[PDB]
Amino acid sequence: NGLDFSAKVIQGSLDSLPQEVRKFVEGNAQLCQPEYIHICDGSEEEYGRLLAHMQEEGVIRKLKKYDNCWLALTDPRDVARIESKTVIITQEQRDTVPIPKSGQSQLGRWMSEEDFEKAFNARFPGCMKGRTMYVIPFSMGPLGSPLAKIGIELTDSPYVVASMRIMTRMGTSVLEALGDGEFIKCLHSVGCPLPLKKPLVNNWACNPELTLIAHLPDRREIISFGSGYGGNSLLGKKCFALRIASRLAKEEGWLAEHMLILGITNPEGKKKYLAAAFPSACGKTNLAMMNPTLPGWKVECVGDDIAWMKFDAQGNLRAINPENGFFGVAPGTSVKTNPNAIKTIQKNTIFTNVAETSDGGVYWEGIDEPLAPGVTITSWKNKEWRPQDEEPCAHPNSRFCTPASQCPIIDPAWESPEGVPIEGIIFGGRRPAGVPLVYEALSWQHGVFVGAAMRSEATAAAEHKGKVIMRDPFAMRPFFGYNFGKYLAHWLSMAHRPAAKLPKIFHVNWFRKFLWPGFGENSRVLEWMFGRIEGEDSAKLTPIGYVPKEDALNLKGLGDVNVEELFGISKEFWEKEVEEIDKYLEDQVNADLPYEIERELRALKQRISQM
Ligand SMILES: Nc1nc2c(ncn2[C@@H]2O[C@H](COP(=O)(O)OP(=O)(O)O)[C@@H](O)[C@H]2O)c(=O)[nH]1
Ligand SMILES: [Mn+2]
Ligand SMILES: [Mn+2]
Ligand SMILES: [Mn+2]
Ligand code: NA
Repeated sequence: NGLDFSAKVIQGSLDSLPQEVRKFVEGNAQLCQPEYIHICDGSEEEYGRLLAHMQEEGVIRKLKKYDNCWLALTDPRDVARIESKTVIITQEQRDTVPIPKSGQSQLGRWMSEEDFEKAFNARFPGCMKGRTMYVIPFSMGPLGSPLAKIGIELTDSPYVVASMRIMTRMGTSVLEALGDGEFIKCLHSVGCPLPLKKPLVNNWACNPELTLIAHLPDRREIISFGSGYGGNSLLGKKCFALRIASRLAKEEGWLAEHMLILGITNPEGKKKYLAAAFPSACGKTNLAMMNPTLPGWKVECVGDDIAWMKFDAQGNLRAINPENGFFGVAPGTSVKTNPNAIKTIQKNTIFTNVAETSDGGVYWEGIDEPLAPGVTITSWKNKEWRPQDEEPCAHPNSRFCTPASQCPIIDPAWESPEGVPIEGIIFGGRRPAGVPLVYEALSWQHGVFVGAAMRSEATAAAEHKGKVIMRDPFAMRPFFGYNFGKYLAHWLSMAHRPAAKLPKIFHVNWFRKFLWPGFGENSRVLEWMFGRIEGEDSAKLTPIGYVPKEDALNLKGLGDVNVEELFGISKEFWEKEVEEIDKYLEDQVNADLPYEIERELRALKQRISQM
């Protein structure tokens, strides 16, 4: 009877699969030994029954206050991305990360093919025993689009299948769009075959000790073991659309970036599109769907996390959002801070590690909504919670997984397969001191240097504690698919291609100490950027780049804001900054640092010495 798993197919048919899709499914069905195989069709009925099954299994809880919303609570050991267990396999180490002068590289983690094979054999054989292998055909980008890249995710987590339905275009239509074309091979398992050898915490299957998120770009495979958290288990998102995609992008002449895409319209009706790279949990989602406080202005959301970008024939940098939803940080989200998000997350939305009110609603730190007297709160740890306990009701990296199409200000061209023309790129992070509210790069090369110099306080999105200022060039430290030096060269090369309308490059700091209220008020910084792209004489030259002139920023309704402190450029801070950037780039980028980046470093060092 061959290696035929037709007898265990519980939805769909192996005969209906493309030739190479069948081999991929059956080959891993042989390795992983699932009891059932569920080929996903992506239908509403499948989604409802999947949620009902998880509810019956005690995996998720229904939120009775809302329209088809659900709550998952995880094992506390499996709450975020884990960079130290995140690896890229290549033949040569140099292709994946530059060879550092000292210790280990901070720009990724390389693992040899031999090392990974042994790790792979220690984990995956029989790992799905007693479980259903779900087969997820998903499209990153819109269905039909020649830009879109299709993947097949195999997983034993129904939480992953439900989340992938939101975060990607998922179903039978993807298999029909694929045919005998190429697809990314995504393999995932929580790593707890039945019968369970280890006790199960919060009904959340996971394997912390053996957690491993591997990328094999040469083989076009993503292999992920042990973790159910979205960043580690939704393999279309970070693993494919940043790590695997950024390498493909380098090879084919496009860009895959950790960037929101937004459209901003002035009072007249003139529209511009901006992209912005901030590190995980440093303000992308809130900016991408902001409610602008300036009257007449209008922000619209194309995407909040991943941008795929390429020059068209006319020289416009065209961006698309390859995702289908927002996997956004929960705490802080309110009608004050992010009202467009709240209109999105009230239906067809899955929440993870947030608190639950007794009347079937969600709760977290900074929700800015006092409860009725008598309404009690169950925490993310499934305990009865009160502020007398010093612990927060929701985990810091708790999430909502919501459809993008439900955003009130979703851009009418967000599914356009030609993309939206980018006229501005914004870099930034959490710098509590020294860095101005906004500056503008002097050229493309300086702009690329500014991206490379980026630093930001650590967040709960990965394993890093203490709120320490880490290096995060382009907000891509955890996501480089290949050598960062080559990545810099790829970016710099975009200046050389004829007729290229290069976006203006800016750097922002919302988080200086906060000296700036942020959220909707950042529309004032976006106004200045809008004008500078138009070419208004609203900029003053400083050593670090152009800053807004006196009376350039609309601060009407904000006379209290200290402009001197917020835009202060200290020689003492900045001569220290360039020294720290020098040592980092030499240590970590080393022989693969392009000359032009070193020239901008020497030029910035020079300008600071003249202060
Ligand atoms: N102070 C301040 N906080 C912000 C701002 N934008 C977002 N945040 C907060 O920082 C966290 C991350 O924001 P988010 O937009 O979700 O970051 P993302 O993960 O990069 O999309 C949330 O808890 C927000 O409340 C801002 O402009 N100022
Ligand atoms: Mn992100
Ligand atoms: Mn986000
Ligand atoms: Mn050049
Ligand atoms: Na659970």
